[PDB]
Order: sequence, then C-alpha cells, then structure tokens
Amino acid sequence: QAEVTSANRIRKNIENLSLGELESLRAAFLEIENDGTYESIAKFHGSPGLCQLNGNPISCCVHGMPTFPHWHRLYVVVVENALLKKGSSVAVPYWDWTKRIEHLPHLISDATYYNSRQHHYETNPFHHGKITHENEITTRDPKDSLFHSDYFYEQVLYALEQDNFCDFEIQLEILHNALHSLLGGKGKYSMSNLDYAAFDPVFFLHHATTDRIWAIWQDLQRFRKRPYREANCAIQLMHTPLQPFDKSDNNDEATKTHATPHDGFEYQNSFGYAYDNLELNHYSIPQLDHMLQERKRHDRVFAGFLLHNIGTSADGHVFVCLPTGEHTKDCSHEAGMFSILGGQTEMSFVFDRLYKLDITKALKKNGVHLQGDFDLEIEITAVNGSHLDSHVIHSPTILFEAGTDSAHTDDGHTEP
Amino acid sequence: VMIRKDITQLDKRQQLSLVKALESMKADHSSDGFQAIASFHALPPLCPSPAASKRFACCVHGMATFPQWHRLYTVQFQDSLRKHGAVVGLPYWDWTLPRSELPELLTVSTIHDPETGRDIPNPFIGSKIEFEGENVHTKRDINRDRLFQGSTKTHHNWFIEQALLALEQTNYCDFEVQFEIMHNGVHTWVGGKEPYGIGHLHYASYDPLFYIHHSQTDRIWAIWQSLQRFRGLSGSEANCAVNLMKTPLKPFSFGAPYNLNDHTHDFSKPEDTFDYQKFGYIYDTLEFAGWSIRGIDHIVRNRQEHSRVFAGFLLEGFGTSATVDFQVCRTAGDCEDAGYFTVLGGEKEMPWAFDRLYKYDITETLDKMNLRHDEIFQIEVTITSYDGTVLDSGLIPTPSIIYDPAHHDISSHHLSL
Amino acid sequence: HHSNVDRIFAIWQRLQELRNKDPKAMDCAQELLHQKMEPFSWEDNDIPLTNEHSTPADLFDYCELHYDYDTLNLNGMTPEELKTYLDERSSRARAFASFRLKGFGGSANVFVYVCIPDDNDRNDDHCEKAGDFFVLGGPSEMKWQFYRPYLFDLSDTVHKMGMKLDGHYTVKAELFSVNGTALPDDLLPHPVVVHHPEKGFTDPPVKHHQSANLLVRKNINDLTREEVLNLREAFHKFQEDRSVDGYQATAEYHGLPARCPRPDAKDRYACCVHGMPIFPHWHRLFVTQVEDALVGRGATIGIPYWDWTEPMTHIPGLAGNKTYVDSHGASHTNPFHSSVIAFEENAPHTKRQIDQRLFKPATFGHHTDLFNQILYAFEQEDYCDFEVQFEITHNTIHAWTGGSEHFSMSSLHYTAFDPLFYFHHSNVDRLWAVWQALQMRRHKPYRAHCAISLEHMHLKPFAFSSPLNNNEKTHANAMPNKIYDYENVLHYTYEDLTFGGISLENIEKMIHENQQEDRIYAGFLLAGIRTSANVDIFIKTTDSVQHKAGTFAVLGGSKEMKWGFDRVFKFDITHVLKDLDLTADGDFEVTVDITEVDGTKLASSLIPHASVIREHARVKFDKV
Ligand code: CUO
Ligand code: CUO
Ligand code: CUO
Repeated sequence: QAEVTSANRIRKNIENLSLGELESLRAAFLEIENDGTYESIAKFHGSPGLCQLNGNPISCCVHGMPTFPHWHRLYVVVVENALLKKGSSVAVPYWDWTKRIEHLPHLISDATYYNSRQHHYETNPFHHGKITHENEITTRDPKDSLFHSDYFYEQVLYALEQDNFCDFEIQLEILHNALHSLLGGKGKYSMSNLDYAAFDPVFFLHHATTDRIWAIWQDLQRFRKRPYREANCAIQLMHTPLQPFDKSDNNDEATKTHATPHDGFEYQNSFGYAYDNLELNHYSIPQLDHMLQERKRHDRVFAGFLLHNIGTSADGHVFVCLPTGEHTKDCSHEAGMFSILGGQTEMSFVFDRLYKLDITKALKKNGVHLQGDFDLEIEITAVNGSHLDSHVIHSPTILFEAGTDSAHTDDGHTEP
Repeated sequence: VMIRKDITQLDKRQQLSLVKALESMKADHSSDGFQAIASFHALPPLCPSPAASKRFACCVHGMATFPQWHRLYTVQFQDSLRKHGAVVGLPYWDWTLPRSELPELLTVSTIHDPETGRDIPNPFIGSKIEFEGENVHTKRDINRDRLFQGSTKTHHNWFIEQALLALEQTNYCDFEVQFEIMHNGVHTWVGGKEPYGIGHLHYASYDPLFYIHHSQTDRIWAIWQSLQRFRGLSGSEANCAVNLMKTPLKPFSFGAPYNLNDHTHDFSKPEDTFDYQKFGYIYDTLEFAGWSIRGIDHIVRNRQEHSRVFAGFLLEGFGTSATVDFQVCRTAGDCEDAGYFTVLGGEKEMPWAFDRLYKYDITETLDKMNLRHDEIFQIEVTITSYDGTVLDSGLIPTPSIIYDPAHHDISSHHLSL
Repeated sequence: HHSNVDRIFAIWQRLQELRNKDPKAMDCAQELLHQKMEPFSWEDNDIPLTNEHSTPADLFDYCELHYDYDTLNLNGMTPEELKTYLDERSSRARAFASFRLKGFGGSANVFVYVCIPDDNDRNDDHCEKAGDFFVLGGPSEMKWQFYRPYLFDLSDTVHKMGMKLDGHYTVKAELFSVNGTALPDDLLPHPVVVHHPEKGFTDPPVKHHQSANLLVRKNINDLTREEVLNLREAFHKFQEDRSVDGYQATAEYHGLPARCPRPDAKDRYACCVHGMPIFPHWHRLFVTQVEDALVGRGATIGIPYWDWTEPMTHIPGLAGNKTYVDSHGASHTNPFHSSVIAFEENAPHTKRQIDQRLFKPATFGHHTDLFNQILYAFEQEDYCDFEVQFEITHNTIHAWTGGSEHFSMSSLHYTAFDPLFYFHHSNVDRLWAVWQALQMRRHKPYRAHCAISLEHMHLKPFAFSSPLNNNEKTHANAMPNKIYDYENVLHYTYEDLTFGGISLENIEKMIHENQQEDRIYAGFLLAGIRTSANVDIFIKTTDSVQHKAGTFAVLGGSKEMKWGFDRVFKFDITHVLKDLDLTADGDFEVTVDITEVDGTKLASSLIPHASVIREHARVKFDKV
C-alpha cells in the first residue's frame, strides 16, 4: 500500500543522521523550545490537561484505546511540523529501540553541543527540556541500561503477527510503554510519567520509531493483502475527532483535518512524511512475513492480562509457579514483565481484550506442559516502589494456541 | 450405553420409571438424595465448604468450565435416578423447536400411571424447597408462553439462530460464550417472575425441568464435539482454558459424605468430562434441526458468504438474573428492537466475567434500517430484573458494533442448488 | 468426666504430697482463691455444704467433701512411679512452642504446624502438623485469657521432620470453631519456638577474649572538659552531616518517619522493637550506629552513659547547657542540648520538662527506685523475664525527661531526636551488658533460651542494604543473636561494668540478700496500647485510706507496632502493705491512675486489675 510511503519528508534513524542533518535538528529544537509551541505542544500529551479546557481536566492522549496509535501518530507530526517551522531540514528521527543498542544515542545523550560553526556553548536541546508549569527539569534515569535483547523484538514481533488491528494495538501499545518506563525509571518527572513524559525530547524520537513500526505493520498488512488503510474495529472511536487536534489551540491545519483517526492511517501524502526504510531488525517485509510463520509453527501457550490500568504507571512481573519442587524447578519468577504508563490525570481506560504474553518458552523450560497444573503469581509495583494490591486485579488467564493441525483425543472417538 | 432420548419419545414404561424414580429420589434421606443434590447447584451454598461462614453458590457459570460442570451435574442426577431404578438416562427437552404445548411429562400435576392405577402428583412437575422455608412447589411462571411463537418458516427460530451461530465457532471458548447464553434463555422463560423457580440461580436446581433442559444443552454440546471431530480437531481435546480444565469441580470433588457418587468424583476434572462416554450414557441422535454433521459444517461456511453485522456485549457479571433488550436507534431517532438475551444469576453467584465478546447478529435489523457499518447509529440497552423492575444503566458498558463481511468463502460448486 | 478430672486433680495433690509439698496450699491466684464461687456461694441451692465450701481454699481438702477415690493413680503408674518418671523427662533438653490463649468466642480447636520456609518452586506445598489443643467456651462466658503461655513440645516433630533444631523454619497455626466458622488467624500472635538453652562457659560460637578496649564508654560525669569538648564538636559535626549516616537520618531509624516495614509500605510502622525480647538487641545496635558516627566525627570516646540509677542532683549540664562556651573557640549552642526535627520542622523539646525530680534520697547510699527496679530485673535468671523488668525501667527515663512535651523523649516518635536518647541508651545498654556479665558470674552464657524465633530475624533498617544504611558493621550484625556478644562484634567496651559501684560478684551476693526478705508483688499486665502514659497505683483499704503503692511508665506512640507482654510486670507492694498492716489475704481495693503525657486523665479501664502475688521467704544462699 502506496499510502504508507511519503514523497515529501524523510524520517531516518537517529544514527543515520549526518552532522549537517543533526545540526539543523539541534537548532530547530532549541528554537522551538524558545518558541511558544514547544511548551504548549507538550501540554497536548498530558499535563497540563487540555482535554477539557474548562471543567475537570483529563489527560488528552488516548491510551488503552485503539485510537491510541492514531493519536500519537498525529502527535509526532505536530512536533515535526513545528520543527520544520523551526527550519528543520529533516523529519523527526526515530530511535530504533528494538535494535539492541550498545550505548544511548549520541544525539540525545550529549549534554552540550559545541556547534563549531558558530562559537557557542549551549545545552543540547535534545538532551532535555524543562517543565515550565511545574517548575522542574525533566530527568531520566535508565535503571536498565541493560536493554540488549530480543525482548523488544519479541513483543513487537508478536504484535506484528496479529492480523486484527485491535489485537495488534494492544500488543503494540504495551511494547511502546517499555521505553517510557525504562528511560524514565524512578524519576518523577520523566518519560516514566504520563504527565511529564511529553516534556522529554526522547519522547519524539521514541514515538517516531513506534509510529514507524505501525507503518511497518501497515505495509505488512498489504502483503497479507488485508486492506492497509482499513480498520474494522472500534469503528465508533475511529470517527471521533481527536482533541486537542480538533481545537484552535492547534494552529496546525493539517492535524486538524487529520483529527479523525480514520484519516490517520495513510500517513503518506496526508502527513507527507516517510521513513527511509520500513524494516524491522533489518528484515525485509517479506522476510518478516516468513519469520512470523515460523513462530506459528510451534504450539504456544500464553497468559492473558486484563488491563484495567488505573493509577500511576506501574511495572508488573509474573511467573507461573509449579506445585512441586524436588526435581522440578522452583518458581522461575520470570514469566516476563510488561509495564503500563499512566498518571492520575489519565482518563479511565480498560482494554477491550486481553493482553497476551507468550509463556511457552518458560513453561517448556520448567518442563511443564499446557495441561500441567500451575499457578500464576503476579506482582505489581509502582514506579514509586510501593506495592500495589494485586487482589483487585483479576487473575490472568492461560490460553493455549495451536495451529490448524490440532491433536486428536485419546478418550472418545472423533470420527464416525 | 444409557440412552438419553427426547422426552416426547419416551415410552410410558420409560416415563413410569422416571416418575417413580424421581419420586423415590425426592424421599431419599441420603446425601445422594434429591434435596441434597439440588443444593449442589445453588442454595444452600456448598462451595467453599459444606460448613463455612461465607458460602458461594456452585456455579462455574460465566466460565469455560461451565459446560463440564453442568455435564457432571446431569449425570449426578442420572446416576441417582438409576439408584432409584431409572431405566433410562435423563431425557432432553429440545427447546430449539418451537413448542405449542409444554412437555406433558413435566407439565402435568397429577400422574395417573396405568400400571399402579393410583394417582400421585408428578414429581417431575415440581419439588419443594425444604431448607428454604418456602414449602412451596418450585413455581414456574412461564409468563412468556411466547416461546412457542416461533417463526412462520418454522425452522428459523431464535434458539436456532443463536445455537447455529454458536456451532460456527471452532474455538471452544468462543463457542461456550454463545452456547451458555442460549442456555440462559430457557431458565428465564420458564421461571418468569416467580421467586422460587428456574429463573433464579438459587432456586432453579429445585425444579425438575432443570435436568431436562441441561440434558438438551449437554446434547448440543455433544453435537459440537462431533462437529469438531468432523473439523479434525480432536473432540476430547480442549486447547483453551487449560488451567481451568485441570481443576476439579466441587462439590463433585467433595466425595462422601456429600457426594456418594464415585464416577462424578473421579470425573471432577473437566478435562476428563469431555469424553461423555466415560459417563456411560449416549444420546439417541446427534443432530441439530435435521442438519447432518457434515451438512452443518457445509452450511456454516455458506452463512459466512454474506455480510453480517453484529453487536458485541461484554458480560461483566450481573447481580440477580436479568434480561436485557437492546435497540439500534438512528440519528433521526428511529429505533428498532435489535434483540435480546438474558443472564442467570443470584446473590450467591461467584463472580465471573467473560474473557471475550458475545456477538449477536444485528444484521437483519440494520438491513431493514438500510444502515451501513459506517453509519452513525446508537445502540440503547435496557436491563430488567425478573420482577420487571428497571435496572440502571451507567455501570453497563456500551457494546461494540462489528462488521463481518464475507471473508474466506471457502467454496466450489459442489452443493446442490 | 469431671469426676475423673477431679480425681486427676486429686492425684496431682497426691503427687505434691509425694513432693512433700502442701497439697492443700495454693500460693498462686490468691485473689481468686479467696473469692467465693457462685452460685454455690449464692446459696440458692439447698445444700448448705457447698455454700460453706464456696471458697476455693476450702476446696482443696477433698476430705471435707468426704468423698474418696478408690485409687489415685495415673495410667497404671504409681504416684511414686509418676514422680520418678517425670524426673527422667527433665533430664533431656527439649524445644517447645509457646502459645498465648485468647480463649474467646465459642469452643474452638486450634492446630499448629511447623512448616519449612523453604520453597523453591511450583506453588510449594509441604508441611507437617506439630500438634493441637482444644478450648471450651460458650458465647456467654466470662472473658478469660491465659496469664502464662502454654508450652508444647516441638522436639518430637522437629526431629521427625529431620529438621534439626538448627534449621530455618517458621510455624503457623489455624483455628477452627466448633461451629466451623473460620477464625481470623491474623489477630493471633505468632507462637515462639524455644530451644533448650545450654548455659555453660561459652554460649555463643565466637571467642570472647581479654579485650584490648579500643573504644570505651564512660559515664558523663567522668568525662572531662577535654573529653566533653571532643564530644560536643563531634556531635555538632554529626548533626551537620546531611548524609544518611548523618544524625537526622539516624534519628529516623528509631521512629518517625517509620522506615521500618519498607520505605514504601502500605502500613508503615515504627521500626524500633518495643515490648519484645528483641528490644534490647535493636537498641544496642542503634547505639553503635550513633557511636560509629561519633568516631567518624572524631570523637575520642564512645557514647557516654548517663547512669540514671545513681541519684542525680540535677541535669548533668553537659546535656543541660544551652550554650557551650568552650571559649577555646567561639560560643555556640550545645549540640548535646538539642536537635531539630526536620520533617516536622518542629523543634524537639530537648530541653524537655523534667517534671519529676529524679534526685532521690536513698535508704542507704546506693538504694534507689531505679536501682531497686533495675536490680529486680537483674535478679531474674530468665532473659525474657529480665527484659520485661528491664524495659520498663528503661521507659522511666524517657517519661521523666520528656515530661509533658509532645516532642521529646516522652514521645516514641520524637525520642530519637533528643540527644539524651543516646546517653540513656548507652547506659541501658550498659545495664544489659552488666546483666550478661552477671549471668556470666552465674555461669550463664550469652546463649539465650527465650525468643529463639525472634533472634533469628534481622533487625531493620540495619538489615536494609539497598535502602539507607551506611554502616556495614550494623548491617553485619542485623541478627539479634549476633548482638549479644557486643565486645567481639561491636568492639566497644565500657569503662566499668558495675552497678552502683557494686562488683559483679558483690551484686550477685546482694541479690541473694533481697531474696531472704518477704515480698508481695502486684502484677500488671501491660499491653501498651496508645501514646505514652505514666501510671501511679495506690492501695485503698476498706477504711478507704489509700497510700501510694508506686509508679511505672510506658513509652509508646501511634506509630509503634502493637505489642503485649506475655508475662506480667511485677512491682513490690510489700512495704506499703506492711505499713497498712493489711494482710495479703485482706480485701483492699487497688486504684490506678493512668495519666497521659498530655496530662489528660486516662480511664482505669485501660488496665486490668493487677493480681497480687505473695513471695514467702527462703534461706540465704551462696556467697563468695
Ligand atoms: O504514550 Cu502517550 O506516550 Cu508513548
Ligand atoms: O445452568 Cu447453572 O443452570 Cu442451567
Ligand atoms: O526505647 Cu526505643 O527508646 Cu529508649
């Protein structure tokens, strides 16, 4: 589907950027920070809550909704347009998180930018920003600089596998949150917080990649020959206008037209921004498709989580404990973990469907079969580190998924 | 091979046995006895323990395990009747067909079996709720006789439409949600307004109709298994809800003194439950409204061929049983009765919520409406209790509207036109 | 049934006779014994015999009842046989579990299981049943709770399990009602396992050897100006230290803010252990932490101890002096004098009100109230018995010093802030050490018989590695068991281990002397419920003449975790009663006045009626 590729602008990986390209970016962001748009643009994501200009405020970003990728997609273009106004030569770059990174990107990391052409010493606008309303500086605390793993890939890959958009979104959103918690860490004002996260400049880069992945899914969809720009799920939501994009606060005309999420699908020509390459982990789209199939080959067992994400962001860890010790491994304690981004401001949201995580590898390792009786233990911790009552949260279910070839029964007789 | 047949088919002798057996069962002082058996399903609640402060009702309702639990429940009664000298397996009342007259076996108050020549009340007609003080006959107010108001074509019935859809799903879980809801309708229809009846979770096990209904429902479940075999999926094997299947179901798991029955006890794991043969009982026929199993599979594919629109309901879990009616209203404000479904429940009920959506086919209504998927229309729902009191909206989530275009019409012209 | 039990009871009397103890005599429960037993005493009943018999004292003589038992034997064992058999039992050391019995509600059955805390995997389910006991009780029964714990012999099960006494396990108990209603286990306290202590030349596994004495703790009075000067400077520097090792942070450990459960816990509770046998261990560790700080401060000497026991004319002045003009340098405030509460942002009333003049005249030199109380504690052979008495005496200083001021020593939360806190605890720690030394004279080692389970648990926040504790040493001896040998692990010493100038040997002989003297005690069950309070008790006669029996105080705060003494606290009634010339048996009302630190009156309902126990005289024992 042609709709995905752009003619007008190119979005490239941050590493790819030439010194010249970065230089425009450094300047543009710095100027945007100076300009009115930067602070106000940040507001759209979270605090201050713009959604109800008057009346009780709520965070604007749609989260926990299928509308979610559309909203953020619009958000990135908003900043991109701002950058262009700034005089940015290129589109916002994307920090491919999935790719394991030896170190954090130089562009973001640099505290100061020499910018030799004009002798000046300034902080890197990419490095951080300040939160005007709540007087503070954004902070980052990657607890885990560790991230070098298939884990991102698995999560995203799993998301890629789903044909259904809505099924896709739930998985997609979850992987999305990982960057936020991982970068923000403990820091109250950071990526880790729903309200604060918009402030950090990394936000733009991260969303750019997430948006790119969404685009990737889109192109894959056409490979499947499913309609690229068609969602037959959450129809009601799609038509809804996406604030604040709808309002006059948003100068950007394109976004306003774009407010309905339905229109959002075709980034190409709508947005007029393209990606240098649409591949995941250097896998061609047809390559991904083949890769997906292989995964399908084995039977899989998953744990499903009903996310009624409420409250501040929190991390959850879970593993399936087995009733016996002896020969059999004790609680592995590492089924996998997922995080949820949230804040008090956020509007309540509940996932329509379960969030599936693939337990299979761990279960096999422990040597349990699907049939084997096992319990799932979950621990939910706030970013704060306060324990959250698990009792309220519904227990996760265990699903077994197989391909067309299913097993025949021992007891009973299927064929007549 | 104990055989379960249509209640109508049953012989006078067959009937004779059931009437006597149940009546004797009623008398049975034993824990195996009827009054005791009834308590399994609902009040008095046995679940946490027979003697526990807080007790919950034994309903693995709203769960995948649900058909298995009820399947064991029926056999528990069946085995009991056999102890009584029941000649055959519990018969099934096929609601699917429209029925002008309610089944005579259950309906008649008095039974004058010719052999004895004596007249006694039909134990099948009702029972008394001993523990509940109400020493009343388990009352059924089938206020809605309307059940017999089937369609004119007569094949297509609400039950049939609902059931057929359930049959369509390959996934056991998906199948069960549709399957279970269809199950609920009979409970409400018979129980009606009456406080002690089929309508209430607590009381329903007391009425004898319960067994007949579940027998039919179990029959349809068996039908699904046979279809799955045709599909090639193993009938016994369940892919879904593996965790629940392993767990044993009480009170069946609680053997004596509460559960004399050995078979159910061993069988308490639902995994074991699928092969009904393990409980040696069979059904005279496995078919749905005259369609062969092969015919059913072929027909279902055809159903897909046309576009369909559905509304999905997430069932959060109600309080007491209630029935819901929903209608689609146009922007203009016209509104048409979309359709209805009901949920059985009581206070005692353990909490439960469905993992997935419950689809209902809106298509016919919308088509008349000449409304498209795109069209902006609102769906309004009203929930009413058994009493008829209106229940508030607000807690209730809105339904989604899904569009099912014809997808994979798997075909070649091999069917006769 | 009762005939048999009565028979068994008689048997016990018979065995006592074998003991050559007066079977009839019942020293304990004097209060109840005199009480007549209704309805028999009510005399609604026809039989006058019972009416006279109503006093339980009369009850012992079965013969008065004039009913006999054909034989008094238990399970075919002669009474001689029983006595000999029991002797053998005492031969072996055993492990027991102590259970408090609330004994409330209808009859209930309880089960206890010792499970092995180990559980690597798969929703572990492995455990064994220790044993059980039953209780009888109707819905309308007088509330009763066992004063004493009920021991059970775990040793059999432990061995059976294969778990040696030395093994890490936990125990849990379940209660089932006759009705079958489950009863909340949470209310019930955790039972403690006790192992038979071995008391001989070296109880702990470490080798205490003749100490070098690098850090010494001296009393404040001995401290010279130079010594005080370094201390003043060190404290000043210390309070300045913003670091976690810093003073403010150290203060938090004791009380508010309550870090203890975790820095992030739903229920934050005061970390300090009070009302527990663990209590001296935690405090001892606490003092070291400050002390380790002082050395960093550069303090020449360890924390000094303010021997409260000695009578004091007035405040030491080191603490008291508001401003310290060393004059060597420039005048400043005395860091000893006060501290500030950063979180509350209030100021501690370091200049606490000393409502009570501690300065007390002695019967003879050393004899003092605190001495008496403290000495009493020392007398007890049992660590746990000692702790109760010891802790209470400890409490008095806080109440006296703090006085009415909310922010002060008087408050559990606040107390840490006051610098006196360190001084007092140093002394208290000294007494604890003295007790151990005395035990040593007794040839009672460090090995503790009581609170085995408690000792194993590590004491936070000292345990917290990741949360704020700079000091590794404290972390090392988180466990209270390690705590006992202060010298080896802590490597701190005291200039002298004497109490009142009494040599350790001298004190031991001294204790014997008190033993010879007749003494009736009033026992108070102290489940210290709320904010700190002071309690004064006086005995009222029929004459309604009342004399003040004496006083004791308890420290507490809302934050404090709930605690209750297993055993009663004893005070010596004897002198007053003698003066009254009232007999122990005589009917005298006991009135208790509980005054809150606030000074608001507190209802007597808080305290249950104290029992009176009379201790008859024994012969003078051993002397060096
Ligand atoms: O989600 Cu709103 O931030 Cu990535
Ligand atoms: O299901 Cu529980 O009753 Cu028909
Ligand atoms: O005991 Cu904790 O305080 Cu002196």
